[PDB]
Amino acid sequence: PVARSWVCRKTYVTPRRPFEKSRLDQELKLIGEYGLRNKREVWRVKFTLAKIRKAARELLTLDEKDPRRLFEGNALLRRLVRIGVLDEGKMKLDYILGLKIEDFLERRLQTQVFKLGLAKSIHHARVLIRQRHIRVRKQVVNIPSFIVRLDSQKHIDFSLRSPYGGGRPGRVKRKNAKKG
Amino acid sequence: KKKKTGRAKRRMQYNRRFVN
Amino acid sequence: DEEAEAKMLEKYKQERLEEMFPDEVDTPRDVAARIRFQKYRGLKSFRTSPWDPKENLPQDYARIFQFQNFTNTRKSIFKEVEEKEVEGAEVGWYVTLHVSEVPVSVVECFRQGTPLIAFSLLPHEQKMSVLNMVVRRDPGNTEPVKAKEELIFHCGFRRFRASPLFSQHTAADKHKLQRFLTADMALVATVYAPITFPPASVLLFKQKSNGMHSLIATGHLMSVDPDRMVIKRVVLSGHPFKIFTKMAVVRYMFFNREDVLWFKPVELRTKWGRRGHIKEPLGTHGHMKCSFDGKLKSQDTVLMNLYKRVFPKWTYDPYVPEPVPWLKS
Amino acid sequence: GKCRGLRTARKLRSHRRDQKWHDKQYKKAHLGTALKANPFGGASHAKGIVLEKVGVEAKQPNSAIRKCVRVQLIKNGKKITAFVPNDGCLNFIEENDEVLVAGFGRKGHAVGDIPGVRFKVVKVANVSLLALYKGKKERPR
RNA sequence: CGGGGAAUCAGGGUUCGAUUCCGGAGAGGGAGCCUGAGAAACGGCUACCACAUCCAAGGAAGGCAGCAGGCGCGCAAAUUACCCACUCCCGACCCGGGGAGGUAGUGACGAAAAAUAACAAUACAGGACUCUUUCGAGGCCCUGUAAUUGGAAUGAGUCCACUUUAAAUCCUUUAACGAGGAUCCAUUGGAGGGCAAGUCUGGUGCCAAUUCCAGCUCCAAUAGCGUAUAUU
Repeated sequence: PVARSWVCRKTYVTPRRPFEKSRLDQELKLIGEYGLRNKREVWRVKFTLAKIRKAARELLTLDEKDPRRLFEGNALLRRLVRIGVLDEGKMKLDYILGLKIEDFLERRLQTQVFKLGLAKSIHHARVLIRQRHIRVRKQVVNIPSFIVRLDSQKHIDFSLRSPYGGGRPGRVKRKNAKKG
Repeated sequence: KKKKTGRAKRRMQYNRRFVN
Repeated sequence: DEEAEAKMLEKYKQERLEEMFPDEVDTPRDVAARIRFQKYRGLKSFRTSPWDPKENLPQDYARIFQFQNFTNTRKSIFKEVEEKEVEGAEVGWYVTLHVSEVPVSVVECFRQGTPLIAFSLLPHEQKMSVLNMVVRRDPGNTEPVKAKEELIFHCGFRRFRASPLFSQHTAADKHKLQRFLTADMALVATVYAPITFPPASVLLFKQKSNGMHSLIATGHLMSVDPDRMVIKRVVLSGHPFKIFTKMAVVRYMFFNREDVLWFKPVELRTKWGRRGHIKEPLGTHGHMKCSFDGKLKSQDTVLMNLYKRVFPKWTYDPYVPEPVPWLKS
Repeated sequence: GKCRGLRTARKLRSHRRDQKWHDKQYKKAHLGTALKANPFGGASHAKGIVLEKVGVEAKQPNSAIRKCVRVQLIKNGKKITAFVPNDGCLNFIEENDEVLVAGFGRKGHAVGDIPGVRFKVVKVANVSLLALYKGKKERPR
């Protein structure tokens, strides 16, 4: 007996058919459009969307005044609104089946850094986040897949110890300034 | 010379496939 | 001093030429081709055409032993050494050997600190024969190795200096001569050596100038049989200077006229793939008309091969000098 | 016609038990005598001693002479014959060597080219053939 | 060994559960006991059976399916490390002890996060828009590719210190150094019959087809990817 937890999950599912041109082109489109690293991140977002859609469908099979349906449907809709995927006016279960992978890919921190103008491209955004240049409300974030909430959207600022921010220059600029 | 790896190779693939 | 460096660069250039031209040897302009290449024959088929294993055996094969069946003899002796129990001193007792005659210096060797190790031979081991042992080149050394140069062999508790022959390890009945030990594949060294029953390890060393032994090869003793033959393959090449419809006139093969006649029944092949047959010489200068199955290009070159059965040399020296300690150069 | 009563559970499951026994895979997996006759003894790999090297002739429409090694398994003493990837990799194997041998690949079935060889050599002298072919490692003797 | 349970999951089913939770059983195989509230107890005893240790030959002593560790077996599995600080337990006890347990080591079983580059100018190549019927002009833009330049940013590492902790390590935090072939160089497999991917080259033999070998090019997944076996 040990005081350790053995609970864990896989966050993705490998596709059942490995080679088909349509899915390969769609996944390549998504990777290039959002600056992703591998097919595994696309599959991870696919898996979250599939889980959400399955929960929404199983709730939709329930009677309209089921207490579980009301409670858990309101919870799921509230979460999907909170992370910025659904609008506050589309809070109905049926609309959940209308969601795409691209919404969840927009709510990532890499996309929000590119769209807010902090980075000149999506790959520049990924590099900026990974190099401890990006903070959320006070908190330096190193994770490009950090899903930004709506209330954290206006507080992405640029890391008070960063060279382009608070002002201590990096290794390269300090080394060059000492040559002459 | 060396091949790019990681995100950079997929970016080069996406440029080679969809841009032109 | 510098003549050794000149010889080393010459051997490097020879290895380069024999790498880039497979077996090409220029025709001598002074010596007749029917005299310099007198003990040569031509084969239509390298693989399927037969060759007598007992044809034209030299004097040295009168000095060796042969096996009517090597496999059955090996099974018989191994069954005898595994099942039977000979009445002798067996394993465990600290015994003392009275051996009849030795040179005195061996005793002096034990006085410096060199270990003295003996072992009882199997039957038929002391008899000389031909050993064919497959080797592969160690990557640490890439100096050229001529086929008929002396090398130090470590084979199965036995160290001796000898000169091998390098041939290809193929599935055919005859194997073409390799005059350089190519540092990519496994070749076969054929040597006169005492009979060693396989398995045994095969270490080859080159005696360097400073006394160190440089490791060259590694492997297992494949077999002990004199019926293996080395085939030296010599290329003569020439220019088809007049090309017509399935009939060509080729120069630069020969320089006499009867040299064509002596080598007439040898079929020809080209670098680009078609074969040819010698019809008739022009005269006095080696120009000669060939019959070809197809048209020849002007840049094509006509070739023919000569084959001679080659056997190793009697270079068995059982004395191996003690090296200096090895160091990286 | 199959019975469809509300009290036909016993008959349905007894019939299904027997007709399960009429399947080759079910009977092989449940009879015990396949693992009592498999040379690997239920295992995925097995070690052996190289008895000798033999040659197996390939199929009739495409003639070839492939080279295999006859090896004797350690744990149960059975003799099998094992495939080598090419003629060069045969030079790394000697009589009386320790060899690790796996199946040929399709869950137990023979080769569609080389008739009646079942196994392929994975390791010799406790090092892999793939490393020895590529010069990644050397083998001891 | 049984169960809670695991895998797959349209629905029914199928396969797995030795394995940290619960219950049972055993302590080399059987058997009989002593003490005790509680044992047919084995880190208790008494015999027989099987092994086996020391010996002065009279005797004496044995039980790793505890933690390490070894041999054997095999396709198959880790240190003869540190500590009672945490969780709890035991005792006459606020204080002693605990290979329970905890902490390090080994660890590509498996699961999560995630580097191997980014930008700007310049040079070509495409795509828009303005002016022209068009050719054409755009110090008009956009997007790619570089044997082209340019300094900016950073971790991998090296290593003060603090923090961590029973004492440490690791992580986190911070000085200093740390990137142009940023050589600080990503692998593993497959493709010229079918799912992703070839009108390619060079050696080597048989009678232009044809055995064997080395390559190039392309494709897929990617710090992972093959293989075998079982099973779904």
